[PDB]
Amino acid sequence: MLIGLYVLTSGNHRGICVNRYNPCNRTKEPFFS
Amino acid sequence: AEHVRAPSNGKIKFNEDLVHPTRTRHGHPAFLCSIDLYVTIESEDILHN
Amino acid sequence: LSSEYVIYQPEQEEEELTGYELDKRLGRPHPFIDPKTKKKIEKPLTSEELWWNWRKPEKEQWSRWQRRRPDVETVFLKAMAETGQVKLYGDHPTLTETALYRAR
Amino acid sequence: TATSISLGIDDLLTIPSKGWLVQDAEQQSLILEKHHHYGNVHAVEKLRQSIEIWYATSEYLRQEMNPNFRMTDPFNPVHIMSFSGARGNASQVHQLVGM
Amino acid sequence: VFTQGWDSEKIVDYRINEEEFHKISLLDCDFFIRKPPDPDNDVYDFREMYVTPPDTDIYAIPRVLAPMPQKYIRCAMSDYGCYNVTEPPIDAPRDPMYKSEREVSKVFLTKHYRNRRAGDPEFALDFEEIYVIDSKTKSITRAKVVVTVPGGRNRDRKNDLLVIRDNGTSFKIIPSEERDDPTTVIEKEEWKKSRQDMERHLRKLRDFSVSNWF
Repeated sequence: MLIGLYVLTSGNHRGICVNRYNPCNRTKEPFFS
Repeated sequence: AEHVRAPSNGKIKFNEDLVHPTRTRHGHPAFLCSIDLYVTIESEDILHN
Repeated sequence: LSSEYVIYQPEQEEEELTGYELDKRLGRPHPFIDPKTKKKIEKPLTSEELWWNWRKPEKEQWSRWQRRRPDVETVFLKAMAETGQVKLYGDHPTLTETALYRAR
Repeated sequence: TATSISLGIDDLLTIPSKGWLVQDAEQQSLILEKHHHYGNVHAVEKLRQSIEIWYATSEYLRQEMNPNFRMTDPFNPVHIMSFSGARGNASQVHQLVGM
Repeated sequence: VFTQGWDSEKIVDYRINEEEFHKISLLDCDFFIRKPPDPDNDVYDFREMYVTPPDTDIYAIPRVLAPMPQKYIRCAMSDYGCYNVTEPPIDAPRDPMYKSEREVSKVFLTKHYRNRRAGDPEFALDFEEIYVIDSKTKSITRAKVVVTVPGGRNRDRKNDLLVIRDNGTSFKIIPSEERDDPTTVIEKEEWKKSRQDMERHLRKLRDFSVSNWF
């Protein structure tokens, strides 16, 4: 249960691990109501 | 218990006048500081103290 | 009439002329240390001059860690250095490059 | 169940620098053992150095294990099992992946 | 009554009627600027200003570090802070599990264009005249705005966008066409911080300075 909760609330990568080049040169999922 | 380690590769520069000669428990030659000293690590780009 | 608290700079353009800074800002393959900036350290104390504990042996000793540990990261780094996807400093990937590839 | 976490052989990761620490430790141990035979040091010192030059080396490895996991492979299954508190302990993990 | 005194930071030896002032509450301070009568209460007068600890009657003269307007100007207020959610102790059968506070730190006063009313069919805002109100230093200064947009003064002030960065210390006026979506700037800052952290971690290896960042 702790492993499941940790995988749920862990998230994912946010910086150099999700984008290769710097985002300063150049959309996300639509706004879910 | 706590062992100070080198941040990066380079040369260790410190003034040997404030440090007094000693012998480690492990038998190696060494220097003992009874006062605060600032060592510099002359690395490729930056320094460390 | 414009006070010091207001500054007019129409069409302000800021760019890096040198290739190293451009590759560092964009994120392209570039060395960690600028070869321009790199400056050789003056000669350190010779092995003879060091105390015995730090002296290096005259004969190269044997060890079970003399050979590099094979990993999947090295094979993949070589495979992607071929065909021109990434650029590596040298023909063999080093440990820092493998550690960086493990993240990206 | 949806994620199906699992631990593998290659999944166990060692700190990038281990071949260096062990190599310098064993080199210092050799230099000592040579000198012991020459009369430059005494057994108590040899005994002491051996234990210490080894304990310090090991701890560098253990303390460094967590940063490596969080910085390089964040979602490593062994790291997930250890950090979440589900199974294992830092000491157990160290024995599996360090020394 | 219009009264002005010395710049020394101490009590004024009397109390003022707060009905003729604007109460702008901050984290550790609160300010009072005189309000002339008006239909919509937005006309300020920076000739008289008083600082006071939160919920107190000890009035004092604040620290002025910029030339202040000596005329009735119409402005709009905008707070700049960060919410602080804490986990309070639970010693009750239905004690609240969380506590929320706004914790404002800076207040921006943007002067309207030509002192026009909000109901005017052609309304605009003047970003070249912005007065910040600090809460840690009890100071009220001006904003060193950097107007970077082609057109000069002849350009109509209806296509503009003030971008505030660096903890409310950097101001830039850019057209609304070259704006950046929130995800873009979020990813930019995250990428910069992550790259800095990664270079720190790796700098402590012996194979550095002979490596490449791919």
